Amino acid sequence: SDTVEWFKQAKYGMMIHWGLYSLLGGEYQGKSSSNYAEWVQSKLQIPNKEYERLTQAFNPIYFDADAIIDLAKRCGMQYLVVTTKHHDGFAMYRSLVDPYNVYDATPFHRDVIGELSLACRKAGLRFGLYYSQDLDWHEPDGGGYLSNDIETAGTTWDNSWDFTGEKNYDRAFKHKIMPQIEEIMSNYGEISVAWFNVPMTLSDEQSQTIYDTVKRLQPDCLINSRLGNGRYDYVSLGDNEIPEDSDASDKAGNVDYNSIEGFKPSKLGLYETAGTINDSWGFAYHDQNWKSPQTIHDYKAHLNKYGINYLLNVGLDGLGRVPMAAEQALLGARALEA
Amino acid sequence: GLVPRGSHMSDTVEWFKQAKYGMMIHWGLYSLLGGEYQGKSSSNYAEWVQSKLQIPNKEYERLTQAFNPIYFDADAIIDLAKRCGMQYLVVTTKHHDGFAMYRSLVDPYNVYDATPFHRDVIGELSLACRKAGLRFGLYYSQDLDWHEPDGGGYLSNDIETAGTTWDNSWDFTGEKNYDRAFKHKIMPQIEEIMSNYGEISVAWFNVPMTLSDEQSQTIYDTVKRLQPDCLINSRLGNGRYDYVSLGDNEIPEDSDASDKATSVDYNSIEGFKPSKLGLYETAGTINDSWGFAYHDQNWKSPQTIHDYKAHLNKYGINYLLNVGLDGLGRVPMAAEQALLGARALEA
Amino acid sequence: SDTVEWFKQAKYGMMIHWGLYSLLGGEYQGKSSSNYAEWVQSKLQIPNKEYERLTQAFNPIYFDADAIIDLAKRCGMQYLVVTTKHHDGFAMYRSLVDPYNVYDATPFHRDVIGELSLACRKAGLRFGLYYSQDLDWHEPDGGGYLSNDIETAGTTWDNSWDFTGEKNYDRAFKHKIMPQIEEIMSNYGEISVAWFNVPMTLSDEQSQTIYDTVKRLQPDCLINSRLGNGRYDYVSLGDNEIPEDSDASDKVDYNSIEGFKPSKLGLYETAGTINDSWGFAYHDQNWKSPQTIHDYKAHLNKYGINYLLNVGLDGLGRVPMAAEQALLGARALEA
Amino acid sequence: SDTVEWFKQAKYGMMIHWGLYSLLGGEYQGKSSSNYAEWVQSKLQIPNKEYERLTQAFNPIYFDADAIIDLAKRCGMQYLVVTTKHHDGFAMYRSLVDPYNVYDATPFHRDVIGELSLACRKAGLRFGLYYSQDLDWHEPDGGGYLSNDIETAGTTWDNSWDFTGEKNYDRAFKHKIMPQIEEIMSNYGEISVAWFNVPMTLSDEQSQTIYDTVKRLQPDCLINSRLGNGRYDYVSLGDGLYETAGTINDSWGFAYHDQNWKSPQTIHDYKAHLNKYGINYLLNVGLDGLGRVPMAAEQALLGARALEA
Amino acid sequence: SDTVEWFKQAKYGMMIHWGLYSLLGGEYQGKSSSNYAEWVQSKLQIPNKEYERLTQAFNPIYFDADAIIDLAKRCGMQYLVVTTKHHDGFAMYRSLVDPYNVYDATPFHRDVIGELSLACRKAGLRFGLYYSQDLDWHEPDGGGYLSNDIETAGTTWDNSWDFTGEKNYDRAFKHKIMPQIEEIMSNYGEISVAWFNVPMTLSDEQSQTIYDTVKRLQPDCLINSRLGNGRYDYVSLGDNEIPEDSDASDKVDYNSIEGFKPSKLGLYETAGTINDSWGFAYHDQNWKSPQTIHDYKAHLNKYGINYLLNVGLDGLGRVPMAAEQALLGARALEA
Amino acid sequence: SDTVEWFKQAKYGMMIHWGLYSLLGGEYQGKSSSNYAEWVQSKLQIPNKEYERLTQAFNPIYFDADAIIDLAKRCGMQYLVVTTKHHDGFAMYRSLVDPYNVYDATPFHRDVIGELSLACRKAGLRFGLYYSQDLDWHEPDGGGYLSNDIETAGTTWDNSWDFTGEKNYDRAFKHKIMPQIEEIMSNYGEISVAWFNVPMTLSDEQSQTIYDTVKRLQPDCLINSRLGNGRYDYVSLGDNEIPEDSDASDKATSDGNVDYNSIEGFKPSKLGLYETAGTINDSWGFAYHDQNWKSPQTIHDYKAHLNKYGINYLLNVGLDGLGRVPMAAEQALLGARALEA
Ligand SMILES: [Mg+2]
Repeated sequence: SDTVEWFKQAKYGMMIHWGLYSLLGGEYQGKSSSNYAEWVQSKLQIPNKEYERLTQAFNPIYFDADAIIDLAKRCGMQYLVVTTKHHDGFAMYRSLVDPYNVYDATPFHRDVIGELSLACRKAGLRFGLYYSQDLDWHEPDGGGYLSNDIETAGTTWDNSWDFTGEKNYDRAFKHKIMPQIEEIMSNYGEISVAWFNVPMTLSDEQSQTIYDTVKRLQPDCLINSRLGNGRYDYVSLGDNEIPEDSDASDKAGNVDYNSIEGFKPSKLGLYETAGTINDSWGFAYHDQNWKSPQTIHDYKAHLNKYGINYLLNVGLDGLGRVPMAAEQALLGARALEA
Repeated sequence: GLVPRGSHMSDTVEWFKQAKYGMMIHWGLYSLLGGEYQGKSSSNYAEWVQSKLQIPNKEYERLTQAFNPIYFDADAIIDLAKRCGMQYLVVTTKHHDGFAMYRSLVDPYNVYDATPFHRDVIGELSLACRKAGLRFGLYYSQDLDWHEPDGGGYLSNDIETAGTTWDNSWDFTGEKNYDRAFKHKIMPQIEEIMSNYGEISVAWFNVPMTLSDEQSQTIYDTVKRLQPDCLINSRLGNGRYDYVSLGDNEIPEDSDASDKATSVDYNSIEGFKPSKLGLYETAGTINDSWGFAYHDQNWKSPQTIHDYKAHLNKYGINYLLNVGLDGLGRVPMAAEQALLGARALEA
Repeated sequence: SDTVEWFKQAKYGMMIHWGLYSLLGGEYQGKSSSNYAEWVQSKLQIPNKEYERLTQAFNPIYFDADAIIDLAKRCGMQYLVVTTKHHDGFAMYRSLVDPYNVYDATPFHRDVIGELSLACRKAGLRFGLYYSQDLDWHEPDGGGYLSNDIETAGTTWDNSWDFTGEKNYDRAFKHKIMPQIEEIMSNYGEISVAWFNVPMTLSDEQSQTIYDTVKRLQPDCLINSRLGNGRYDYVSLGDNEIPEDSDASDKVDYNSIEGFKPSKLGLYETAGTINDSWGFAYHDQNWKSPQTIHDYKAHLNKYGINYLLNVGLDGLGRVPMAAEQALLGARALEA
Repeated sequence: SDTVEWFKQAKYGMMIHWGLYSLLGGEYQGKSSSNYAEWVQSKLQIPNKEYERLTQAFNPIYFDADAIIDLAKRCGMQYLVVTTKHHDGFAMYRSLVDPYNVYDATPFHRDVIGELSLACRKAGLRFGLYYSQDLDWHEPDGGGYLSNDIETAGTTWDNSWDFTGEKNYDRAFKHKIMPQIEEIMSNYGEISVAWFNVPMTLSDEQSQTIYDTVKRLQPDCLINSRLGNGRYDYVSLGDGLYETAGTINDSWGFAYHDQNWKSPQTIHDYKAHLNKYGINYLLNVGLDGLGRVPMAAEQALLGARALEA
Repeated sequence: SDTVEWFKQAKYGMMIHWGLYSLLGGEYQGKSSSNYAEWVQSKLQIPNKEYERLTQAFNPIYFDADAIIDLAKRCGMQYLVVTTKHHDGFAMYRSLVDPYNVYDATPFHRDVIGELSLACRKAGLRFGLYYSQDLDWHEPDGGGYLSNDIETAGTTWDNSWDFTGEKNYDRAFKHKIMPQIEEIMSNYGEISVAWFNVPMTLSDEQSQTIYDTVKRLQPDCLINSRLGNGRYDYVSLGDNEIPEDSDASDKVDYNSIEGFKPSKLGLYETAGTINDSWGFAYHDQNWKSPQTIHDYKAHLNKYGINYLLNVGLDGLGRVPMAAEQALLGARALEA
Repeated sequence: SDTVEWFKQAKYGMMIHWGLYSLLGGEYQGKSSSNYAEWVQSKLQIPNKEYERLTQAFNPIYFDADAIIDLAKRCGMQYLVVTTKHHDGFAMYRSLVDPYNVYDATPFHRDVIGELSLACRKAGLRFGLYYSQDLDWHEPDGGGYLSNDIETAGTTWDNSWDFTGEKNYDRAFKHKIMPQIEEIMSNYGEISVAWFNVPMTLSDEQSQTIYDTVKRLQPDCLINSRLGNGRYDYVSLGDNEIPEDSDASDKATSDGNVDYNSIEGFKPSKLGLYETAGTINDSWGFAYHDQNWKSPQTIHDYKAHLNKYGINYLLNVGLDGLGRVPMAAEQALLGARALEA
């Protein structure tokens, strides 16, 4: 495969997390998110009716897809993966299936995914899509409701505060998850990476259905291991997981295909660690724990030396900007390369 | 204590002498930028960003369309002040960028007319203060106005600032005459704010870089005409004041605080000046900025706030402690917690 | 079927009529509707161009799905059936097929059906959907143009004033009716009741096509007899029809809307109004008393007939005070 | 005075009550107004924060000033008196003094008083203005706070729920009442009638200041006996120049549940009785939330006209 | 076919070009083109990001579909063919597939094609649709990038200023072109004429796919020769092509847009403009006289060729006065 | 006066006509304006209720004050005079007195006069304001109702179709005219020229009141003769009036009394100041169907002829509905500039 040989040498990509959570920036009504500001709805059990009010404050006058792609290109990043829909269920593209999206529901009235697709194509960057296929806090049958024995970066995995009755993920899978995956894999050109997440609920068959649908629409798209249940083309390591040299040299009993930490089998020999510059995925006002240029440089070098890609995230602010400290960290790391 | 119903029975002078502690609010379009613009930093003063980065008015004005602070709640801000034992609240009606935070008939560059928010922030804070029994004060940039070709500061650019120049020297590069801005915008807006928001206890002017003694006097007399009990700070300039504002964050050492010595540049903003009435105030910040600044997390501790307040008050100096609201109209969590923490150290 | 045994014992449901007609409230340009305010467009032959202007006045700041469902629940009602689209053709949900709907066309910019679905699910009420499958005054090929020998609550059954040429219901059936039924039966979760109406035009095959489509998307949904042509799971009696003992003890024009019809499953329902209109009507204060509501309910239920009692929400999205008081009063008469 | 001789023979006028209260139509949160729907904010102590939400629902697509005036004219009404601002304090004209008004605060974004002024002038009806000078539930210092020993069509005369501190009408008088009276008596052409309330709170001096201001701006405007200043042009009789104001049903504001409309014959007979004694009949219409004359009101008026020949 | 015999005797139709280009009227930011105003994005290489801003200025308060159709009818025109989407890629109908359209993207918030469809039906005019199936300057994979039959020479017509990389029309064909053709052939009633254009990229198979899809959805729709590759029911001559007697009496590059081509059914049409532009152009006052229009029509018709005469509406939705007067004047020259 | 010596040598200025009429562009319901497209409301007796609909179509995304001033400057024009309010009564600035204005009533929501003032100041062009003090078709008491024996570029001078009863200009003078003049002479910096028009109704006292008000607010502002009644600082000739050599030499059209409220010919000028305002085509407002653009040579020669007699040439641009200078207008202006050394 051309995509396979490409991904093996791609080395470095930019990830983007952006959504309504970015406006809150890790604070709400005088209380804090966890280190993951994008989990704030769960952490503080924000009712959908309240969280939806953020739509009216979403008018990011500084968002400029071409400028973001240009920054990625100047840093030597070869692909960009963006949140089409995170756990809160809010789509960052024009979804016919669900009007809870950036185009229909906000004054911004623009398809963010559309703009980033176009910018990537112009600049010659490959384009990837993140989608929360399991969790959806906007849906009564969103995933996570069987997993609450496992601690989260919020409270529960699912929206357990608005929705307290019988739940069946199958219904959300059929009505929202699969239709939206069809939208994003149809409407934005060639997709090189599909980034799924936290497969807490979906069955082997549901993972397979997604896998097959993605490949039908996007034959060369690489799917990451967090689609769950062994249905994937490359392995995502844990959040910010920089494996020890020894373990990265082995890339290594039973594997839990739905765990998100550590190595898993990879027939194609493809691996990626997604990481953050500070400690959040979403923008977080009070997290100034930005990794230094030296740290970023060394993480990238270590991953790449062992055949692992580094997908480094930017959490855009409420105005659509790369935080200055994020940009300076990225450019600083780039300056340390020959 | 002989006043009309609805007024404070304590005379403003005796009140201010014992007031000890007030809240200041800085809020405007600069709060959206939060100390950054196009990948570049403000100075420590995020509200100075327009000058620091010479942002053209045509660009800066675009911020109006992003100003929809759905979490602004005047009653909640007043409640925080009151529970912390603050006895007054002083709010930016218009800062150096020239953008009004009230419904100005004189100038549509304001929060009511120019933003989707379409609400009179000063009006809401006035009403909240009245309901809670807090005295209400108004900050107004009478000299600098970066939205006005004749805004002040154009004679002062030999002196370093928290931006670049004192004036807007990038959009406006020709002949300038502050007198025109004084007549057309400054005096009319002062008349608005001193007329339309009830009883005003404090008038907080700033950086008197340009206005003449006569212009200072004209302001002083107009404020007193509209608001006979309003106390005016020393940064109106030229000796026209009722109380002395110390420097920004100026906590004088015991010896200086005791002596308050002057035997004076009336247009300087540092150090003591004469006060016939014996009234003094230090305005300070919880972090290092007046406006909200995303990258300034240097929040003073509860203990520091408590100690600063106690030190100032022991020497008869009031502490006016600022909150820079964010773009959504919120008190930053660390600021709220610092204030509540300081309150917990009293009893 | 679980839905069958449920419906047999459900006894009592709330119906909702709400639309652009609710703003007019039974008056337009100084003239009155009939007793049916929701028929005003036909009664007064309001041109579509004029009627559509109502969209801009539709901003019901007091609409609260949770509060409506809570009132139903407090009254012992076990299900709620709501107008997704009445005869005027205006959809009260986000229809991709047709932008003449509450989400796309009004400042309210909210999916009313979506909000009611969510509220019903949270409170454990079963949810039903009303759809005018035959009449559509917004469509040149809307039904009713073969039926004008039969008296109406307006003028004609069809829009005969904007559309005066050749008509063919098959075109509207294909392009609007079936696609919208697919939307409402796909996008709002489990649907327990489908309430069709006034089958003045559609063929046996068209009734069957709807029936099959509803069952495909909603296997447990019970369909009422006004789908027409014998394609149904339960019998709807006439509007406000409280049957006399002889007929009710015993329980055929399949497209008539009055009287009994065969019911293989033994399921029956009378839909009624608290006043005399389905839609909100400013000048109709003829509210049935608590005792009348109580007695109608008891009478219907003793024959195994469900009582589906309608509320016509006002232009602000409110239950009229007199309607709320009637319902709560009736509930107070149960021991 | 030309206005004096005119008013003596005018016989019949239309009054209009219209405001945010008209949207509620005598109900709020499942509770009733009294017979006076326009008093609902007081009756049910609706907080200003909640009541103000009505602004967003105010888009009366059927409001047509020319059509209202044409109805008045066809019935032989010679003047129209309209609510510029009722007790709730919401102005139905573009007020520079206060943005709580129909132009600035609603999607309708139109000056209702302006449109009615123009319509009256085109049709040759004299134009009159009603203004609540004492009560103002939108103002902390609105009047009524000395009068709560007297029962009302609501609860208290003042807003006693949002505003619970010291009250001094002098402040509202200076900042809102006098400035708004100056607006309405300046910006809408010749005003023939000024309709104020019976003063619960104003001083003699304040009533006099209003009288003098009106006459200064509108030298031919008639002031009636309600104003309380002790100088007036005509006597406002119960709710040689005289006028009785009345309603067609029992509410001033539109009230969905009041269908107690007076018959054509009643209106005809009442008007004839008043006119035989040299009393003008000022008959109110309460427009609905869409800006319409209720059908039964229109039918009553035209019916009464048909009984004259 | 009924449409075949109808088209043979129809003789005279109205064409409408209307879009964002109509606002610019051949001028843009200190530049101008006297070529076809609807081509201004290409002729002045206006970036999509700039051109899109025109959406916010599009509020044609004078647009009145009934009035346009009534003008056509009074002139004896028997059909109306309107731009659903021209080369700039902006749809003049509510497209689910692409929000770059007059309903979703402009304050006008109205379906222009929908309104014209309804107006035509009421007046008894047949309705036709123009769609740019090949060029689409809003799409990176829009057609035009393969120089048609002449090597290089500047003879590409894609958007080559915004989109400079490798291109594959098949992607746009699948994702935008075919879905939109399905929309317009599904959602606007009976379509009598399909007017395609400049087939310089699509394959014979792609032409066939369009042809078959149009016929599936609209069995009576006649397709013009500019669909390309021989897939058509009638021959479109060149723009404004008034053939000489010799050529007209006699009547092959299937993808050329000039001259005669074989016509099994004997159906032919020349589309022409009243001035020299299809879209409205501020500076083009070169209006043909009544006499010229009359004589062109007679010349075309005497050879069995229909005359499809275009109106370019202005930015307010109006027929330019000189255009209306030319058309009515030509009508006055008929008995 | 500095302004007097300045105006005498200024020679050449730009005028701007822009308003709701620019959207119609001289056509309405299939009917034509006269040569003056800005008079279309009167020509076709458009009811105010209908004309007001134009506000919702006014969103001129290509308006750029700096670019308009830059064109003026490139052509050697030394001042710019813009319509704050023409006969239709629609204000092109934020008027507190009247919400029928470009800021309050249109999606554009921008103060056109404010933007032009700022652009003029940055570029060092003097700034002038046009205001229709007499006619106002939006006001029942607008002027013109005594003058309908005299033909116009529409029908009547006044709005005689919406307003058919008794009229008294005094009311409009007090409530709209004087307050708006106060606004525009207060809120837009130093004003060098005040351009009034068609003084069909106002009295000598009313002309004087305006004159005094303008001078109070703008001491150095030069007021043109169309204020009426002899109350002026310089003489405006007729529309597009290029006087014959003999008359231009004498600065006189006849030997006796002048009519101070006529708009044609010379009048006395104590300060020796004169100006002809003219058009590039035949309309003041933008006109879709008027392509009768004067040639570069004509513009050059008109300017030279006027200037040789100490008469200024104030040449108008009628912006289109998008806020643009028509290309043919720009090309005529730059063409004329090219013919100067
Ligand atoms: Mg009274």
